Order: sequence, then structure tokens, then C-alpha cells
Amino acid sequence: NLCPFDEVFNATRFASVYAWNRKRISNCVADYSVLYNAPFSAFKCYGVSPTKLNDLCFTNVYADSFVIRGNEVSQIAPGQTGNIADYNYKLPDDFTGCVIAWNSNKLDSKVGGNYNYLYRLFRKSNLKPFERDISTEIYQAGNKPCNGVAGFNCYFPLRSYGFRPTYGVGHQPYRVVVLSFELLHAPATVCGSNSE
Amino acid sequence: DKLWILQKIYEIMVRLDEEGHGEASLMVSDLIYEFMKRD
Repeated sequence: NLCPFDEVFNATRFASVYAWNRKRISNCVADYSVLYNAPFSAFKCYGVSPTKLNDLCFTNVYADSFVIRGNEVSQIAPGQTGNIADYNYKLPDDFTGCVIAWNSNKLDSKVGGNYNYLYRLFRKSNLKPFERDISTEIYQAGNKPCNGVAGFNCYFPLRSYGFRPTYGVGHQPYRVVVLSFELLHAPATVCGSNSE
Repeated sequence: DKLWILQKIYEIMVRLDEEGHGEASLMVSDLIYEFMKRD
């Protein structure tokens, strides 16, 4: 049983980062050298190494995916702070897996702006690792309660990226896949293609 | 104080986007994040 990584990496539409998607991968064999060898702008593994992956077996693999700005890709790493790591998608200090990204300007930019991809600009506190906040409450920035209406110091919490193809590369959309490799006290049924 | 300029920075972010300066709007978005992280 081949693992459905193509359905993660070559999916037609990606999620907004604040509402990032998670896919559980299980009971299958995956060739990870096929991954490391599409054109990727980021590929960093933390508790593992790509060549070593093709011989390991895991209980589950979780594939989280979303779109962010090129300059924000660096925040998808353990120990990072910033608008994306604080308020949208947070990795733990002890992350075990890989962070993979690529430029998706051809797919996700549109003349006049693609407003389908959002991020969260305001939040009272930072996310916990792998927490997902999809609320759309008006953010109270000032002293007066907002009562559900945007206004002076009362801000709708999400913004659209508005990706356009003429943007600089640091402002262009990037598709990101975060692979979590889970090893519980349980049968390890997701196996590299050179597994014993 | 801090609240007045935060509001004017928010308004410039929105106006930049409505007037076709989306890239500039994103840069002002980054300033709003950094500004609000301060005490």
C-alpha cells in the first residue's frame, strides 16, 4: 500500500495557514527519496534525516499543509516567533519531522489579488504547539468592549494575503508541508521504502 | 498614545490594499504585529 503523499503535495487547493489542514498517514509504504529528489525552497528535518527515513517505520505520519508568504517560511521551525508562529501555526521546541516548502506563485497568485488565503493578525496570546484557532471574534485592541462590531481599536482578526504574480518573491505564496513522524508504543505501520 | 497610532496604522493597511498597493499593505501588516508585541 503506497502512502498517499501525492495527494498531500500535489493537492489542487491548500488550506489557509490559520485553518491549516492535517492528514493522518497510516498503514502504508512511502518512498521518501521521491520527496527529497519536486523543486523545494525549504527542506529541513529535525528529529530525523531524509536518507534515514527510507528505512524507518512509524506508528503514524501527520502531514500539515498550508500557504504563507515566502518571508514567513523561516517561522515554520522550532523555537521561532513571529506573526505565523505566534498566531497561526506553531511547532514545538522538540519537533520530530521535516518542514518542506516551495514557491506556488504560478498556482496561488492571481491578477488583481488572491484573497482566498488568509492569516490571523491579532490574538490575545500565542498558540500552543499544533493548536488550531479558527475563531473570527472581533479583536479588542483598546479599552472598550467591541460587542461583535469592528471599529475604533476593534479589528476583524484575519487578513487576506491578496497574492499577485507581480509581488516580490518574499511576498509570493509558498506551499508548506510539515511532516510529523510519530512513534508510539504500538505497531509501526508507516514504513520507508527500504524498510527491513 | 499607543491606541491612536495603532488605529491610523490599521487604517493605512486597509487603505493601501483598497487602492491597489497590496504589497505595501502586507508590509504594514508586519508593522502591526511587531508594534503590538511591545509593552
